[PDB]
Amino acid sequence: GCCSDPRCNMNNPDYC
Repeated sequence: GCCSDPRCNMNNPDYC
């Protein structure tokens, strides 16, 4: 999953 993107992280904590 996104490991370098906080936007992705914020929206989907299931990814990395």
